[PDB]
Amino acid sequence: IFKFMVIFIMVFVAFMIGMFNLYSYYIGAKQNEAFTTVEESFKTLFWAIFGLSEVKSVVINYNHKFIENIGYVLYGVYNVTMVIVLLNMLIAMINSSFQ
Amino acid sequence: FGLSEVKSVVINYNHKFIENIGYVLYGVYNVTMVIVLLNMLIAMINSSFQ
Amino acid sequence: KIMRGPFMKFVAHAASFTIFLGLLVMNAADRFEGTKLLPNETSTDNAKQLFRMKTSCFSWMEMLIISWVIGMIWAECKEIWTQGPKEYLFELWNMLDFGMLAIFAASFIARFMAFWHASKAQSIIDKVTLGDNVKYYNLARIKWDPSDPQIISEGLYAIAVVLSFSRIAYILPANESFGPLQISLGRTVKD
Ligand SMILES: CCCCCCCCCCCC(=O)OC[C@@H](COP(=O)(O)OCC[N+](C)(C)C)OC(=O)CCCCCCCCC
Ligand SMILES: CC(C)CCC[C@@H](C)[C@H]1CC[C@H]2[C@@H]3CC=C4C[C@@H](OC(=O)CCC(=O)O)CC[C@]4(C)[C@H]3CC[C@]12C
Ligand SMILES: CC(C)CCC[C@@H](C)[C@H]1CC[C@H]2[C@@H]3CC=C4C[C@@H](OC(=O)CCC(=O)O)CC[C@]4(C)[C@H]3CC[C@]12C
Ligand SMILES: CC(C)CCC[C@@H](C)[C@H]1CC[C@H]2[C@@H]3CC=C4C[C@@H](OC(=O)CCC(=O)O)CC[C@]4(C)[C@H]3CC[C@]12C
Ligand SMILES: O=C([C@H]1COc2ccccc2O1)N1CCC2(C=Nc3ccc(Cl)cc32)CC1
Ligand SMILES: O=C([C@H]1COc2ccccc2O1)N1CCC2(C=Nc3ccc(Cl)cc32)CC1
Repeated sequence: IFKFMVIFIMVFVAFMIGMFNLYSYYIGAKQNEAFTTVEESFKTLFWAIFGLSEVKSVVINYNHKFIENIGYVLYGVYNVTMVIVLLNMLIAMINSSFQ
Repeated sequence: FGLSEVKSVVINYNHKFIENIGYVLYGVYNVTMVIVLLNMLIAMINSSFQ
Repeated sequence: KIMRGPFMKFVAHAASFTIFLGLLVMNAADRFEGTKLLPNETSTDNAKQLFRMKTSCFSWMEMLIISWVIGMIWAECKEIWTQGPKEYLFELWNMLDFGMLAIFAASFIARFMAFWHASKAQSIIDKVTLGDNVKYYNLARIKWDPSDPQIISEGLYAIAVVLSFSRIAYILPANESFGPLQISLGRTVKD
């Protein structure tokens, strides 16, 4: 478990820096305050694991749908990647007990 | 991921035929996706026990 | 004689990748706790230049990032012709590496042409109502076009920053604890 937490931290830090670099210039022009600082990006992507981060945390108010669609794609890829790392941690924990 | 609410499928009129079709289709979609995920897990287990 | 051994070459490459990731972290260091530049306001800090010159000028950290990615494209293009487009394109992580480098290159290409348009508009007109050729400058974030060449750069830069963390898999199978874990991930990725 403590070896897959490193992979979790790597994917988390990568997507945190990416979405903070994407959404930092829209701090007052979003629906909520997510991804506008490092603290808000942290508490969005952490509670997205347990389903406590809403999907409207990624939309903006302007007509820049380029950056909004980048945010949708990045957030979906983050969720699928986290589910895949969890499903591999489960198989590693099974193999570590069948020995 | 559970980020789509269940009231995304209801309408305002009294056409409950189409609304009940939508409920049944959305429930069947959710159960089918859970079944495909549970089969992907078993395939990933079998691909590692070899 | 020590610095040309294989293990010290591996340590030097890992250190250069660590410097690149630290540069990608510390590039956005003025906005960690708040931007202090609202999308409605505008700041020039010189009272002669327009607003689109402050937002398009390359910093020294961006110049270092451009230097690192130019070195990466050079070290990849040196190796694609050594193996040909048969051993290179067959591996599917070379697709991810070439995609990350291409998205970085497209981001810097879009930022350069945005800066070129801004510098041309500031050069041809070096507080009254400006004419209808440089009036789409000195404007806030609301009144940009949806296809502005700076928001294309800012959109591709985030994807490239996410994808650049995938190069940990090139230095990770050298470890006795995270090598078999990567082997197990690659075993289960096919299903
Ligand atoms: C519409 C749906 C959208 C789908 C998107 C989901 C993305 C799926 C990601 C799967 C990653 C994986 O299993 O990769 C397996 C192994 C490589 O195996 P091998 O086949 O051994 O590859 C060998 C690679 N090589 C050693 C040759 C360089 O990956 C790793 O090594 C993980 C790296 C650790 C941290 C990386 C952070 C990533 C942040 C984005
Ligand atoms: C190494 C490999 C695996 C890279 C995989 C590709 C994707 C991760 C990237 C590269 C191309 C990108 C796309 C390029 C073009 C479009 C269309 C664009 O649509 C609009 O701009 C809306 C209209 C407007 O207001 O301009 C939004 C971003 C988007 C979806 C991008 C989404 C993310 C993409 C798919
Ligand atoms: C190949 C096999 C597996 C097909 C399986 C059958 C179902 C997928 C379909 C066929 C019959 C359908 C039903 C036919 C009749 C009804 C009642 C109807 O109720 C109303 O109209 C409310 C009152 C009104 O306002 O009229 C709504 C649709 C519903 C539930 C349908 C739901 C979906 C059903 C079950
Ligand atoms: C929070 C995350 C994003 C960390 C940020 C990136 C780096 C600071 C980390 C990630 C990957 C790490 C590397 C993973 C593997 C190794 C191998 C290790 O050497 C060996 O195990 C082999 C020695 C032998 O041959 O006997 C030296 C450290 C090093 C390079 C690590 C150095 C620090 C790195 C670059
Ligand atoms: O939700 C998403 C993301 C979620 O994460 C993803 C992860 C991997 C692949 C796809 C993903 O889609 N989007 C993006 C695409 C979107 C934007 N405009 C259109 C137009 C037509 C269609 Cl058919 C779709 C769209 C809708 C919202
Ligand atoms: O939520 C659903 C769906 C969800 O997906 C399904 C998937 C497979 C099978 C059943 C499913 O029910 N419905 C449909 C049925 C409904 C409409 N009118 C009545 C009256 C009495 C009862 Cl007892 C039930 C109902 C309630 C809402």
